[PDB]
Amino acid sequence: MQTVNEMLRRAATRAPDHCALAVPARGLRLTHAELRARVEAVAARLHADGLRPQQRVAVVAPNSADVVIAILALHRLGAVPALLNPRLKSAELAELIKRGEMTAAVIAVGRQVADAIFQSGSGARIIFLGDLVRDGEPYSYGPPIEDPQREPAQPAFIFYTSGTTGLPKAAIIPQRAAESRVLFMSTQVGLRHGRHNVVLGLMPLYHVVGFFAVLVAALALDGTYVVIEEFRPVDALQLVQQEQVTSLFATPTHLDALAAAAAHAGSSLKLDSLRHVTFAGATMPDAVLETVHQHLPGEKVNIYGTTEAMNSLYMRQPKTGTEMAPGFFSEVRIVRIGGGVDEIVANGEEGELIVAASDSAFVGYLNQPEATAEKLQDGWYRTSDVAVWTPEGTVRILGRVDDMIISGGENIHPSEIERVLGTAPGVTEVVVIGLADQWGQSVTACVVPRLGETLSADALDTFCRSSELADFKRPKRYFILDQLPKNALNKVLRRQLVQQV
Ligand SMILES: Nc1ncnc2c1ncn2[C@@H]1O[C@H](COP(=O)(O)OC(=O)c2ccc(Cl)cc2)[C@@H](O)[C@H]1O
Repeated sequence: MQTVNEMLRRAATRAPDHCALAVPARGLRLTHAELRARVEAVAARLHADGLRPQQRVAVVAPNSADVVIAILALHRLGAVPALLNPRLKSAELAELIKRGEMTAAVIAVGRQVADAIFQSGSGARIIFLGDLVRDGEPYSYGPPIEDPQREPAQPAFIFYTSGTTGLPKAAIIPQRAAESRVLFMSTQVGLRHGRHNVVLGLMPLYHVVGFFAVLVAALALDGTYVVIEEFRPVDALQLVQQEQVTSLFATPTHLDALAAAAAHAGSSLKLDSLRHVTFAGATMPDAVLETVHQHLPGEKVNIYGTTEAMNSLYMRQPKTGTEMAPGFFSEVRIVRIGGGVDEIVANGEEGELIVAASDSAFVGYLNQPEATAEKLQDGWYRTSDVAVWTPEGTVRILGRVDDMIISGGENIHPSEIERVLGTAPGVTEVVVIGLADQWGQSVTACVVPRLGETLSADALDTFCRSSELADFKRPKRYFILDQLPKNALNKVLRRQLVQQV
């Protein structure tokens, strides 16, 4: 295997004086050799203060060069970094760190978090990021330390992933997973080894794409990672131009923003250097996709992936955001909902997408053996997504099993109806739910008007009748709301909505 550490180490022997980290706004640049020096120095410092291999360290910070240095230093030492979304409420962060039995916590968020950690009773030692490394410059004492022995199945990193109503679960990523979590960027997306690589770090580092597929890949291929501390669509495009960015990996929401800024900019922004525009994470509307093809350069690639197994499907120059096919490393099937991994459907029938659990796969959720046994079954990872094989030999993603509505013997996927209701005049936001009906469930739309506008059930039903929706799919009730209840990561508390209505 090559661990994260070993991929970056080899890269540094190959391209020591090439730029590894660029932070344009701050005028900071570090070569592969310089980044290595600082990784080693922060590692030694942590080891002198008593941090040891296989111990877990929570990391809670926005993207920055300093956090890259810190995360890589923890790994270099042998400790297991547990990367956490900084938008999580203090209390949820304090509880996850606690449940994880973590030796320490590296944070670059408020005093309020720091309190909440201390005030929770977990033994985790609080480390402020700017106390470890500041603007690429470490506070250094001790140097240097032993490169610890790493084993294929051994835990390497922990990433968090939301469940059928949280808290987020701690997915344990083993040492052997790193290589294939990088190399799909080459086999599926077509990135290749070389100092030509300038990768815009738009994805957050607490997400497996932000870290393996963007940061680690950028470096492991002897390229440059461009740090983005806060997403700004025009600024980001200026960086593409200034830095000669070759690839960018973003969410449907980033790309919608970028496509529009690019449309407005025209030939004012030179985007020639950009060869790869990759997206994953959500199912992108057709309208967003179309503007992507229209106003952004480079090859477009849709990537289906999970925290648990990384990349399982993809599509080059996609026409819809729903249809993708397995690539290298991957093996997939669609099986009856709630059935065995060998219960294959008559393709064209709907079932659960499951993918083989091989080298890229997590080894389990930390301290949740029951959730693990639901997800990892007989060599397979179960995605909890509903899918169908198209007559074209592709996998159409339909929606979450958990979101699926069962109304009079039929699967009804809210995402499909939300897609249609989204295009109705005056609708700013819509979530579609099943309300308990003693037939099984009744399809219900919850709709928010655009600022100052009015909506009506009559008008929205008419609109649905004029749509391509199958009759049985049209909502039976509408609720016009001024807000949908959401968590701190702004996703709909669908169960709590059901309650609210
Ligand atoms: N291109 C895509 N289209 C539709 N759904 C997609 C998608 N990529 C991921 N998803 C779904 O979003 C969920 C978001 O889960 P998360 O745990 O937030 O992580 C990801 O998005 C993700 C995407 C790609 C890779 Cl290689 C690794 C991780 C995921 O579990 C899938 O069920």
